[PDB]
Amino acid sequence: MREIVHIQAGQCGNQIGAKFWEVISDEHGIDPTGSYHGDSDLQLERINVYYNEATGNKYVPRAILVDLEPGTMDSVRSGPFGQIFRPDNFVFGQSGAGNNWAKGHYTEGAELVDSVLDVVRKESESCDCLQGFQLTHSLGGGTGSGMGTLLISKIREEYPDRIMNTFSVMPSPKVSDTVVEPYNATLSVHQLVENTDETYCIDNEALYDICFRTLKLTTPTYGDLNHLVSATMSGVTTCLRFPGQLNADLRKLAVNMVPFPRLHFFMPGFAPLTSRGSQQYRALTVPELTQQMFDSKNMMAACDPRHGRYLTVAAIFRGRMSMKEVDEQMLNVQNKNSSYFVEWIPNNVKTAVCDIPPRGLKMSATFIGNSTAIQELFKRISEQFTAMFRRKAFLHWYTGEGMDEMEFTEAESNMNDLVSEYQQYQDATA
Amino acid sequence: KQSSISVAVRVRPFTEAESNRLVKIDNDDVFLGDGCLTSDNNNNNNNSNSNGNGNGNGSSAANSSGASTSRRAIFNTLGGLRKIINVVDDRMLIFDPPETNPLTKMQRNAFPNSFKGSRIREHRFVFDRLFDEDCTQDQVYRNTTQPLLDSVLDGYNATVFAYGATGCGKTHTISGTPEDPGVIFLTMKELYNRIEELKDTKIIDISLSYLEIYNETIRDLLNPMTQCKNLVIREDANNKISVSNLSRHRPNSVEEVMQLILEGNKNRTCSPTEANATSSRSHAVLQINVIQKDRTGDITEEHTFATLSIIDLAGSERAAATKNRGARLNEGANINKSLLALGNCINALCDPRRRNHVPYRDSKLTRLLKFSLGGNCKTVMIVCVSPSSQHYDETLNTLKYADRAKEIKTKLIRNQHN
Amino acid sequence: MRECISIHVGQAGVQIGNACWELYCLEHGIQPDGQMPSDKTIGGGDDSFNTFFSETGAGKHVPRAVFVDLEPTVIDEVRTGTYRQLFHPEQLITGKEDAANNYARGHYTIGKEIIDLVLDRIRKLADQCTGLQGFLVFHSFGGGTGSGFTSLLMERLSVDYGKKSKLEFSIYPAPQVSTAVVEPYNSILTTHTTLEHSDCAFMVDNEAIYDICRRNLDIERPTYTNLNRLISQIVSSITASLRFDGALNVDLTEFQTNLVPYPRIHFPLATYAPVISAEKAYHEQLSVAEITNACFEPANQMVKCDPRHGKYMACCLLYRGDVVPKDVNAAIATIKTKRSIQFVDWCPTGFKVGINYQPPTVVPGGDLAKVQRAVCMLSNTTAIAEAWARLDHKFDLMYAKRAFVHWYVGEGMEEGEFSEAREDMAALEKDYEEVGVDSV
Ligand SMILES: CC[C@H](C)[C@@H]([C@@H](CC(=O)N1CCC[C@H]1[C@H](OC)[C@@H](C)C(=O)N[C@@H](Cc1ccccc1)c1nccs1)OC)N(C)C(=O)[C@@H](NC(=O)[C@H](C(C)C)N(C)C)C(C)C
Ligand SMILES: Nc1nc2c(ncn2[C@@H]2O[C@H](COP(=O)(O)OP(=O)(O)OP(=O)(O)O)[C@@H](O)[C@H]2O)c(=O)[nH]1
Ligand SMILES: Nc1ncnc2c1ncn2[C@@H]1O[C@H](COP(=O)(O)OP(=O)(O)NP(=O)(O)O)[C@@H](O)[C@H]1O
Ligand SMILES: Nc1nc2c(ncn2[C@@H]2O[C@H](COP(=O)(O)OP(=O)(O)O)[C@@H](O)[C@H]2O)c(=O)[nH]1
Ligand SMILES: [Mg+2]
Repeated sequence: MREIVHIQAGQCGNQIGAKFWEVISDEHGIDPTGSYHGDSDLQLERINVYYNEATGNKYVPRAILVDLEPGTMDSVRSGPFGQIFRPDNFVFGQSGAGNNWAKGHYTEGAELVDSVLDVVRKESESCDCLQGFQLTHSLGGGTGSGMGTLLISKIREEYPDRIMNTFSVMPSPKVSDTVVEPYNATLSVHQLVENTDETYCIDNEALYDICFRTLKLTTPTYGDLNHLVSATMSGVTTCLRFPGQLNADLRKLAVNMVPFPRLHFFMPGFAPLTSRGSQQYRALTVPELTQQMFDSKNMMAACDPRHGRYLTVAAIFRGRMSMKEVDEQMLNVQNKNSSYFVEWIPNNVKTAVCDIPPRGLKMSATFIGNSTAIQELFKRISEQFTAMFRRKAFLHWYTGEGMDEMEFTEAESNMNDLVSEYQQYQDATA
Repeated sequence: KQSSISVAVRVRPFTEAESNRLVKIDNDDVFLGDGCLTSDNNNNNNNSNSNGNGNGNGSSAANSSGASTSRRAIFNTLGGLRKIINVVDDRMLIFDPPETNPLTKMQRNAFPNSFKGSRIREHRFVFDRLFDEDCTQDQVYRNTTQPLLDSVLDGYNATVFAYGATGCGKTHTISGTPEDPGVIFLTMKELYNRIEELKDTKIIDISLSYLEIYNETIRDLLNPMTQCKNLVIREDANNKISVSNLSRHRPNSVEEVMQLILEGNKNRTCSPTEANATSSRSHAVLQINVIQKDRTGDITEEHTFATLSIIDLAGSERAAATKNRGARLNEGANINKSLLALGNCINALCDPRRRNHVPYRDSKLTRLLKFSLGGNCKTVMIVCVSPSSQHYDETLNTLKYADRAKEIKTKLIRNQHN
Repeated sequence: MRECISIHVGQAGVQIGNACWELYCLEHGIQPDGQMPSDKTIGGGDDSFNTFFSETGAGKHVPRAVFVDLEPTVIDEVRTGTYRQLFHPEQLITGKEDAANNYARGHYTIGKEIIDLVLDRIRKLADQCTGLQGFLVFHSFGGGTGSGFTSLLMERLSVDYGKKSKLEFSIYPAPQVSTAVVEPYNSILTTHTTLEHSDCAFMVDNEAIYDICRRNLDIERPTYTNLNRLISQIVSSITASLRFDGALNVDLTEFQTNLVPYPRIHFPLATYAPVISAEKAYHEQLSVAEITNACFEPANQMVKCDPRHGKYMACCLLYRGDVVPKDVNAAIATIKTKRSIQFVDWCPTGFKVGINYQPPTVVPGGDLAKVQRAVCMLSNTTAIAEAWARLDHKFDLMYAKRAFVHWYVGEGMEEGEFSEAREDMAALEKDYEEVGVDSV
């Protein structure tokens, strides 16, 4: 009975939430109107990790919608699932806040962050424990990257004895072409290197490349780029809400995959690949699945793992399957690979198994593999931040709101240091 | 033009409460017991009660450590000088003194029982300068910072930081007391006197700055009411660490600056419960910026800048005592994380292979010390380590760190121009 | 008389404790619903088997133990298990967080929140023991609450109750079933805290248990139930020398005198060789001359080591079931002729022996055959030091880069603890190395 409160900010965060919450309600056998209907009694074992009891056997979600522009509220209030959230779950203003980061961070955020913090306090007053809050935002437009970062920087002070979870959707030039995006990402990223110790580096470049190259869709809609992120994060958070031997509370996730407080950037993956609808694929053998996981084609970060190395590759398997199937080839994969696992860590790989499978697909798997090849992400952003800052164009949109010019060089130096730190462990053997 | 960080150690004088325990036990053993022993005729070895009634008139009240040498009765602990520091001269010291008790003498060539304890620990530590228990403030000043301040007015920068665990007198060593001065007071008085001596040939001006790193935040003790949320560290594009919204007051008279320093030091949080009311529960950085202006009005204008940094570091508090955990434990744990960052930075820097990274971007203190370690300034350490056997592993860890950081390289070229 | 007290700290401790309490409750004819047939006549008193259990007004024999675990999940499972009425409703329910795979968290931060109630309940149990003998604690090196709450509770109870004999049953970790990578740090720190306050500690290697359950028993991927049962068998074998008072019943305490030369060198091994699968045990019955010779084979140990190359300090054989003294002397004389067995050069004192007349039992629905001629060993050696060296090797690979240290440091612990514990274990290894030197 270790509770979590899910605060979601920004339009993209709101839609990822409206998809993921429906996925969870489907797996645990709760449909809209809040009632229980499933095909096993393992579902009610750890329902309180995410959901919450209410009167009349109603299992209302426990989450807050942060959205300034009121369009998303009307989108979700009559969406697929968003018809059960309590009336006071929503917090909103009467403005859009635009792509100007400082507009949401400094002048507009101060008006409504008080209400958001008050509602978070109210939610924390009803339970008896709190593992650590979870966030779903993106390093993109102003509203999300401002309000989410402000909520992190405040609630970290208000509850310092917790581990912070943030789901970051790193934006690429392909999925959107607003040229103030590298500035916003490069500045918002180092406001999370300090205040949160557990973040997932979901990439848009890799998502688009996979949805264009493997899946033959040629007009990738945002209703089909969400159907990879939602599934991946459900696979990530399968452990918490079902009983299991492996990590059953964030602190465990951190302690198993945070070698240092600064290097907490992962690259989640996915063994099968599914489009929306009722489409299905052939049955998967476990050796084929484990071989397919390692290769770069399924990675949701643009970096190539073959270039660098790994640190912790904690993995999860779904559905019904004999346990001894998984431990045979895995160790061999650990052996044939000469040097693509770091040595000075002992016992890198770890594995678990769960019973209830995903919706429709009866065999799948996930893994939260931390890596030292992730630098190619940030080493790319520096090439889309140094070019604009050498001529220092577009500053007057941010400088004319309250922020100085020192902070941008602070962010650039921070990213360079993080890249160098990740690079140093590449050849720092035992 | 190469330089080298130098080191200097201070040993606390025994406090009264444990001084009594020292006097009760250690004296007889050193003089006419373990120190010299006696012929094959000594009718009593060590159970004699002529040491201030250390034993009852009968059987021993408690189990002895060995051969009735110590642990004569039930108390909180023996707390003798069985493992202490030895200050034999002013260029070398030995820790874990050999042949301190006869039990060690029988523990040689005999069965390898408690063997290899002190034999493996036969390590001689060769520092630059050492101090005794009996020195006063002027004695430490006369060789810790006088060449350093001779350097600072010429143009070079300089830095000194405290060290060591709790109870070793870092605040008294540096920040002084309301009666006994520190090191900053003497430096300020000498700076004023050198200003007067060098007046009418070169004008000099000084600026003061003072900050603390409580709870890994930032605060300025010269000016409260500035919320820590406003204060942050930032950085220019040329490796500068100028904090925002520093007060940066300027003095004009000795009384003004000392009164302001006292008023600022009043605000630091401290533990009020135990007799150690001097317990500094936060780091502190004082900076004195000195700027010269020549008066010849002709060629050879040596317009030069310089700065001097004094740092007080809150000690590392282990689980020994420190009740009402959570509160005291959190205030201790943040300091522990900062000290871990400092130690990791030192260990990374001293090597010849990991130098390409030298991680400074860490907890706040390791960032504010960026210029201090590997920049341009000269540095001299002042590490306070207690000698009592009660604080043994504290002494060993602190002194091991002191042996570390003795091999640092920092090119210095002054701030001269024109 | 000699009422011991059993403590189980951590999930592994609670699992092994539930298995062992099931086994003991079944062996002595005590029903899971409390009552038993013999007390219909005896009623109660100070018999041999009343040492663990107790009496009450209704005769419900309440077990002498308190279950300690910061996670309320397993405590609820035991409360919701099959033994609802046996344990009195005073299990230490923890409605708060847990160590969560961190020794520092369990020791300092959250451990002090409940230690007062733990001491209160242990005192309530102890005060009913007129002749309290000692404490048998169950913990794990690599765990969370197991690593630290035990290391605190032992000190608190030792200071409170003076010098009483304390026994700890350890589960040294293995990489096949490791739930973490910080297990070495917890192991070294809790051994540093534990070495100077534990009379004797028993190493139940999980790798050895798993390997033996794979080879002897034919199960390919044994879940934790099989390991729990097989370890509970060893615990019952060692503990069965207290509940009975038959002839030749050398007491459990009297072994300690012959096992621990000095108070730091008290890590002995433990072997067991009646294990045979349920469906394959027929068509053969074992003899003592073969059983006692089987226990010396390296394949049936419970800490991976090679005593053949090293040296033997002492030995102690404990038999069970039905063995006549005429055979054991011949068996000992036979095995003494083996050249590979070599004793230390200052103690040829030979193999102390003990016999208990009671047949071993297994739970219904288990997997082990009901072999009557069960034998157990307890023999120190210099080969066990190799195990510690393995852990030290890990510490050399995960401390040059300072990995994971901040998690422990941020709970309220200095950095100096780790080097101190490492030097302590290095001293242990060197002490084990030096005892094997010749007497010349
Ligand atoms: C590859 C880049 C983007 C994928 C692309 C998508 C965006 C999109 O699909 N979007 C942007 C909001 C709307 C969404 C879809 O538009 C088609 C809409 C119908 C929808 O369904 N929106 C829903 C998703 C949904 C689906 C089903 C049910 C419920 C909801 C959302 N609600 C909230 C957030 S998204 O447009 C095809 N974008 C940004 C573009 O700007 C266009 N491409 C370009 O500009 C290219 C670059 C960017 C390649 N240029 C270089 C020339 C595009 C018109 C060809
Ligand atoms: N031999 C054996 N070992 C076990 C068993 N259950 C758990 N373990 C060991 O316990 C370790 C996991 O940590 P635990 O000792 O259980 O710690 P905990 O009791 O769960 O307490 P927390 O770590 O705070 O949750 C694993 O490395 C296992 O080796 C068991 O049934 N048999
Ligand atoms: N060299 C010294 N001469 C005289 N008194 C000393 C000396 N060193 C320490 N003391 C005394 O020892 C006590 C402890 O000093 P204190 O200032 O608390 O050390 P500290 O390390 O600065 N405090 P803390 O922040 O907890 O580490 C005070 O009463 C000092 O006066
Ligand atoms: N992967 C993914 N990214 C998205 C989606 N919607 C928006 N984004 C990203 O988020 C950014 C838009 O920020 P947004 O939250 O809309 O700002 P707001 O309009 O002020 O609330 C864009 O740059 C996109 O890269 C989505 O559905 N999926
Ligand atoms: Mg546990």
